[PDB]
Amino acid sequence: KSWVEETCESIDTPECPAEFESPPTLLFSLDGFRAEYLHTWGGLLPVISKLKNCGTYTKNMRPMYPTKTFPNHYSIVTGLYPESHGIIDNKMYDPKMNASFSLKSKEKFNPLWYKGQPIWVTANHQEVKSGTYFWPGSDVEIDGILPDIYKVYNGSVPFEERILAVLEWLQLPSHERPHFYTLYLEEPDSSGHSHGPVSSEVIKALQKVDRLVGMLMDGLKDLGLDKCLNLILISDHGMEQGSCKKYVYLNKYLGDVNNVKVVYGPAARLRPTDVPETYYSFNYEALAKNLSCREPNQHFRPYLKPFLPKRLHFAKSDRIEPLTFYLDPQWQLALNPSERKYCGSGFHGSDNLFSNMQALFIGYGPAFKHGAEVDSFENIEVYNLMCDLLGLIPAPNNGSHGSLNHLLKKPIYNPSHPKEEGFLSQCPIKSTSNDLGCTCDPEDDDIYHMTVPYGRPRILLKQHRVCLLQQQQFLTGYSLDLLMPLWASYTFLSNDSNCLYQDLRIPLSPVHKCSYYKSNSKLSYGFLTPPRLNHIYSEALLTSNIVPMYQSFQVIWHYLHDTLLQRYAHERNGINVVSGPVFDFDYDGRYDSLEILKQNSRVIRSQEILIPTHFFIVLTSCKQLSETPLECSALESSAYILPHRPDNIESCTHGKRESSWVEELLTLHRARVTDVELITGLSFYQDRQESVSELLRLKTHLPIFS
Ligand SMILES: *[C@@H]1O[C@H](CO)[C@@H](O[C@@H]2O[C@H](CO)[C@@H](O[C@@H]3O[C@H](CO[C@H]4O[C@H](CO)[C@@H](O)[C@H](O[C@H]5O[C@H](CO)[C@@H](O)[C@H](O)[C@@H]5O)[C@@H]4O)[C@@H](O)[C@H](O[C@H]4O[C@H](CO)[C@@H](O)[C@H](O)[C@@H]4O)[C@@H]3O)[C@H](O)[C@H]2NC(C)=O)[C@H](O)[C@H]1NC(C)=O
Ligand SMILES: Cc1cn([C@H]2C[C@H](O)[C@@H](COP(=O)(O)O)O2)c(=O)[nH]c1=O
Ligand SMILES: *[C@@H]1O[C@H](CO)[C@@H](O)[C@H](O)[C@H]1NC(C)=O
Ligand SMILES: *[C@@H]1O[C@H](CO)[C@@H](O)[C@H](O)[C@H]1NC(C)=O
Ligand SMILES: [Ca+2]
Ligand SMILES: [Zn+2]
Ligand SMILES: [Zn+2]
Repeated sequence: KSWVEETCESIDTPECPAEFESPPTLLFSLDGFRAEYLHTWGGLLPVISKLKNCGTYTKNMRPMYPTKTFPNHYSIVTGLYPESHGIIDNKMYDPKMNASFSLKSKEKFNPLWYKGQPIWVTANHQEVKSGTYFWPGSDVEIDGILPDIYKVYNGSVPFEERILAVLEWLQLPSHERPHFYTLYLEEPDSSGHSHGPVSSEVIKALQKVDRLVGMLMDGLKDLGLDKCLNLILISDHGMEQGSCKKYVYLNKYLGDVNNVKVVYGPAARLRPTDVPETYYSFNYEALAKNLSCREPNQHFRPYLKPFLPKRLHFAKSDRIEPLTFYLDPQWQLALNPSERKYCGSGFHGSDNLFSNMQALFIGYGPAFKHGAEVDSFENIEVYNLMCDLLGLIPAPNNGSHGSLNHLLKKPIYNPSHPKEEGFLSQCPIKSTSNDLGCTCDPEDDDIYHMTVPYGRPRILLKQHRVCLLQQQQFLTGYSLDLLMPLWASYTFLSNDSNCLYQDLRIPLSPVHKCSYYKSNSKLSYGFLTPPRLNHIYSEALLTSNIVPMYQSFQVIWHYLHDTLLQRYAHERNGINVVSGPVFDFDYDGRYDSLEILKQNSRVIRSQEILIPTHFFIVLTSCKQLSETPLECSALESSAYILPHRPDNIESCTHGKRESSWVEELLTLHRARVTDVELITGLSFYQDRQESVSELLRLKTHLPIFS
């Protein structure tokens, strides 16, 4: 009986043959295996289905951006964001090197492109042999290291021969046998492009790939290793149906110009032709502004590199072009109809939160649980997973180590919460009492737990000076070094102008006076906690609850609290809110140091002001709608990192449909709670009853579009 014909068997303890001390780990990749494939065509894939039912499976695995083979395949083995490991796209360009990059190029084998530290290199430093077969980055030597058994990519090699090559390696002597293995197949990406996600060729391709995995499992069984191997069946991205009617050509707005170069696709980038002479000299801002809101329902959007949604993490690299494009699902962009390969073919590269861009993940073996279906996770989390499977100390990556502990039978690493680095001080009444120049028209322990019911945010900033200012409706962490609130937390239950009051607990700043704000300047102040809470709540009008905010952004901030927040309180039976300013001027996704903070402080209206680049807001509710936010058994988080812009050009307000475009901006800039943590230097939910590993799972979560 073949392996697919046998039923499920619990592998609680690894049954390994002699000469084996611990089960090896094989990384099997199927390029272009969209997550929807297994959802729909499970009955046509008997081998893959058995791996799902007897292993750890996830409906959707979120890949990196853009959704291309090389960036993702390399992000898997490095656990790094594409913006940090260097491989941004299949085709790209580095100004500092004056060189282009391509799969079919001599530059592909150039080690100056590959950053970070792939798993086989990590394994090499800790004395673990690795035998790879066609994995991106395996051909090139990184940090002067090559896998003990490697193969320069040759797509002509038959699939059946690739499996046998690895099966032959498993028989090598105990001292010369690799402990980590890789396998790569071009299907169903190839059939997906040429015929589309819904075709007879993809069904035939899925079945072809399915029998091939079955060949491996029968081969493993004949070697007596079917219960002695950790298998990770993964893919790089999904597949979307492209259309000729749904394609954008830049020439229609610019003309047949030759001063600009466009990298076509759903994730388009633009660079000037005179490069690197005008790579920075070219002002993209004018071109970006000249391309926004030209159509009634434009299916693409011009983005300066830092203005992209933070969840994408696609800015802090030289190779990423300063002008990018965000496109609607099923839409691609190009300069001229001649540059593109084809318009009505299966494509990928769209937003990584899109439904059809989702990837595959199946963990099978003695180390993985049997028939356990888990929630979605990013592929950068997989790097740490392999280190635990190979017994390696992981290189510094972007994945939250331990967040995938629920996949393993016996977890290797037990994570802990980050210690508080902030210099926590207290603010008594010390400075009374300045004139604010405002016109106004006519115990403690119980109130604390009510405002921060999951525990106060811990200050990970080193070594920032923060005071905890307690009020009757909210608790705010105030910064003494910046003289403005870092965060303000309050609980809003299901059913419950030009004036301000000086908070005598904080030192007075000239920007706290209403006299500082004129009706002509676009810059004003906003509240972190809505004053319309619970008559009218006056403590929300404290000086310590205001932040510098553009007038154009106040349109989004007020509607967010006056309309949406109240609707969410009815749907989710109350919500707990934590809000605050975000300062990331170097657009790297992490909080800025005091040094770079002082460099970006503009002076306006004769006073020095540090103005926020973004505003974060975290909404927390109960998973059970019968419970209020003060008595949750399980949490329901949703974070947002909203861009603080002087105008609303991104939204195309023109047509004036306000209730629509605001929510579309909110949904687009949704982010992981971890993303908010990374960019603000705060740590949430530390006093929460669930374990650290569970909380990591919660904070790294993002919802899938459509
Ligand atoms: C995802 O995860 C990745 C990896 O974990 C994160 O990426 C990391 O980001 C940090 C900071 O953003 C990087 O550290 C910085 O490295 C740069 C560049 O280093 C080189 O650049 C210079 C060449 O011109 C040179 O100055 C450096 O030389 C030495 O510098 C110091 C001097 O003492 C020395 O200690 C180093 O060993 C170097 O030999 C070097 O050649 C550097 O500019 C940064 O310095 C800043 O911080 C330091 C203090 O650490 C400070 O002294 C400086 O003033 C400056 O402010 C810093 O070292 C790191 O390299 C990245 N890791 C990798 C491998 O990519 C990423 O942040 C995560 N992303 C998200 C969104 O979470
Ligand atoms: C793994 C690998 C794939 N390729 C090719 C084969 C795939 O068909 C192609 C991926 O297409 P894609 O990026 O659009 O998904 O890249 C290389 O050129 N070199 C390599 O090392
Ligand atoms: C950059 O490279 C191109 C071709 O590789 C070359 O024509 C050009 O002269 C180079 N420019 C500089 C400044 O080296
Ligand atoms: C690629 O692989 C095939 C099959 O092994 C082989 O016949 C061919 O010669 C190889 N091509 C290259 C580039 O060596
Ligand atoms: Ca920063
Ligand atoms: Zn691919
Ligand atoms: Zn492809």
